Amino acid sequence: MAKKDVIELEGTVSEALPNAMFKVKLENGHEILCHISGKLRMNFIRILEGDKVNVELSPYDLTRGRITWRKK
Repeated sequence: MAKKDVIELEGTVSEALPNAMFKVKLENGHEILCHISGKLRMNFIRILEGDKVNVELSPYDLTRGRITWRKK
């Protein structure tokens, strides 16, 4: 009733913009938009651009992803 996975990749936050979102650059040289999830939010974190993070891309559009896990 709901089969669907995602592409977990690593990316470095290149910039941080309002709306609880930020820009991330992949080692491939490309860049993608990412949004924060409610999980890492519960952990209560405050990451700042320039930090590496894991980017989760959605099969709905490899143009946007989301950060749900940043290095310790």
